[PDB]
Amino acid sequence: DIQMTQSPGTLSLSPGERATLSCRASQSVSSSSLAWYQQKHGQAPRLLIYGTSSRATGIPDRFSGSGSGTDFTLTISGLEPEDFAVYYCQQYGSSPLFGGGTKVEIKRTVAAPSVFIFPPSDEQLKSGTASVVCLLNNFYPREAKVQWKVDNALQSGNSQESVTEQDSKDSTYSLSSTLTLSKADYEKHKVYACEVTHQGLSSPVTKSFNRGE
Amino acid sequence: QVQLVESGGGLVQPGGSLRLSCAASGFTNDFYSIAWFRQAPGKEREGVSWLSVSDNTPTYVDSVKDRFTISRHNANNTVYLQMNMLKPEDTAIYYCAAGRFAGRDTWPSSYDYWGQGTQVTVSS
Amino acid sequence: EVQLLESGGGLVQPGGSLRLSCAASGLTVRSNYMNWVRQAPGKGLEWVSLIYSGGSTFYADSVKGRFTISRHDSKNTLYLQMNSLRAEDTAVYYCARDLVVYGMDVWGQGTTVTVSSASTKGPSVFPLAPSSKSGGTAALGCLVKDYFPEPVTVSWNSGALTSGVHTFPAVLQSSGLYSLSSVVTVPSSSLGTQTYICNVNHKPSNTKVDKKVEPKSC
Amino acid sequence: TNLCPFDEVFNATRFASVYAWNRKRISNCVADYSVLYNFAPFFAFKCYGVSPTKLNDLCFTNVYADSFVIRGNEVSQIAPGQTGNIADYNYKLPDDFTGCVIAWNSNKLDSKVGGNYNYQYRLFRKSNLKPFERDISTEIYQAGNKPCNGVAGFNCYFPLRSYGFRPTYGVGHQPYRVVVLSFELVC
Ligand SMILES: *[C@@H]1O[C@H](CO[C@@H]2O[C@@H](C)[C@@H](O)[C@@H](O)[C@@H]2O)[C@@H](O)[C@H](O)[C@H]1NC(C)=O
Repeated sequence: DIQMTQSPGTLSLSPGERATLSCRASQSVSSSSLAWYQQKHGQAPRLLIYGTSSRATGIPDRFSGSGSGTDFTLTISGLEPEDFAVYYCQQYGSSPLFGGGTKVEIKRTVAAPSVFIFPPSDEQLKSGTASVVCLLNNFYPREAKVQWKVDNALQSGNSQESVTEQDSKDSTYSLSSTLTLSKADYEKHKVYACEVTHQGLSSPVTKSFNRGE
Repeated sequence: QVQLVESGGGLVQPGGSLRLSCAASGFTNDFYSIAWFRQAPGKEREGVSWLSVSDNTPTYVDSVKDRFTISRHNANNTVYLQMNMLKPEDTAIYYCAAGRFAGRDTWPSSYDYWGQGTQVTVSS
Repeated sequence: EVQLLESGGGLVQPGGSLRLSCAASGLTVRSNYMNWVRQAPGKGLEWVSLIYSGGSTFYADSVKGRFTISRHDSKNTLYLQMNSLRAEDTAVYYCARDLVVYGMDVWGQGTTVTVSSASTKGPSVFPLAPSSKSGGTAALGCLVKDYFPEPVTVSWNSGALTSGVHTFPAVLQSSGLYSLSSVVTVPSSSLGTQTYICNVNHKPSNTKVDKKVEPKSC
Repeated sequence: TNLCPFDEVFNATRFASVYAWNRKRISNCVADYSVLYNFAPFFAFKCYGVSPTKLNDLCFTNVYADSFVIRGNEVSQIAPGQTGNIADYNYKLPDDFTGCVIAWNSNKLDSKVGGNYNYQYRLFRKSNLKPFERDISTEIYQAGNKPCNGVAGFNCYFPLRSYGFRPTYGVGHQPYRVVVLSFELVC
């Protein structure tokens, strides 16, 4: 069996910079049997390059490919806004095989997140469940750590996260985390808090509320 | 319904012995062949020994020619691989393979049935 | 335009069947290598099945024995028959014409397959209000919780409020129901002067809800 | 009686492309087949409908010796019941095939620094070949409803492609020389 490894998993560059994307094959294969694809978020893939270096019909001049044997490379000479997407390489054996893919994101200066905590609504409590939401708004880079503390006890196993795509205007990310408890378990505690650690924060920021206040 | 049960394997010092077995069951006749493949941690899956069951003909690669011995006991329908004078170069995961033909092939893609695979290590 | 038009995706319970279709326009399915490539939520592309123009079929190990690729020449349509569907089969399925040495040049728009035991259920919309305690920017939102299946659509003030709105990807809860939130950051001055209403639409359940979000009063 | 000219087949300087596979009709000669099976440089020696060590004790009307060059990970396609690019569009064996398939790595002969583009294979074909059918047509393959008129373009592709064997490719993409011996009912 052959394996296609793409590195890095995520590439952070500014518009107009030179992007180099690596695609490694576990076995030395001919250059005619490798292709590159592009996939913007929410869209279907499209053929960028076939046969290692041949540019697909309609693909702009700035896209080029090279390599042979085990190491192949897609190069974007000057990134345009529409070029920030996910790129997949694909090798032809007895059947097609895709690499893991490489996301090319927009690099900007570090922006700290704005943290908000939301107690459960009185409407939801009548159902029997309590959802506490923690909002991380407009931060960069994407790596952020949310920690739920209930009565200063670190909570693990009852929270889920969701991150937006990079913003079209400020190129930031936003995160939403939901802590779910039963109404009975929710009433057994007082202080609900989410602590946020991020590169833009010199010390972890904590937003909290006391139940029934 | 062809099932290859392979067992054996372990750790031995340079020069020690080790026997692998592969109980082939489900075949309707004797027209098949057994192959022993091995796979170093980073390398590929290479054949080392073959046995064409219908005509009882063994084949060994040169690096194990005077050291390995492939054989089949017709009673329990099992093919054995007696590995003597083991060297550190023999360290790999060893697989049992079966193909619907009378002969031998170096390609794993030529064999349709496989054993679970077992680790064989030779100490430095 | 040379296209590949896909349909047949839907909701399948684990162990059930589903047949996808891929109607070509601009190329002959009978005369081409044709592929099915899927993409699980948030993961990469995975080749699934291939059919030669000569009839030979090939399948990924993860779908062997369960999937079957086929075509109807008279309808110029490619098909993927999926049996014994599992939860990990949930993905967006694409069909593509394969030129091998020239790559897969034509791609379908995709059709979504969701394997779940959940039944269609409308969401509950709860307000996300700022606790009674307040910088320069305030944040409020709507919690669209416990619905199935995807998707929901959330607008603010009937589409008149778009700047600063973040509608998050939904998360699949352990109950099998989806849940997402939609937030919007406004200047803290306009909390007591501007009314904020989120409009949640869940077409599969005929659920239209308008939720006014207000600061909670003690 | 003289020996069969297997030397001319196995040790030939150049082999044929798989789409234009060569065939050598063998008759009026004696052949030691068990010596062929004991030849270790034969990386593959798979027989169907017959055990290899039994060939020396049988007679047949004619033996056909087909030879060509394919890539490494295509050797598995040279067998009865196989599917894929080679088995379907280049060289197909019947399901009731009686004979042996012989293959060995020929990287030192058929690979070339910079690429050896003389060996070709058919990539585009409308239907599968019949067993033992040799198709050498180079007509532009029509992939859509518009005719090609012998001109390449979109949905109009030349049917053959070169392997471009290089010595630094892996064994899966290195050249392998194949000799298929079919027995028709030489001893
Ligand atoms: C094919 O050739 C094998 C080895 O060839 C040897 O070297 C070449 C250069 C010649 O000098 C040849 O006479 C030598 O034997 C043989 O061992 C083998 O028998 C040959 N194949 C057949 C079918 O005879």
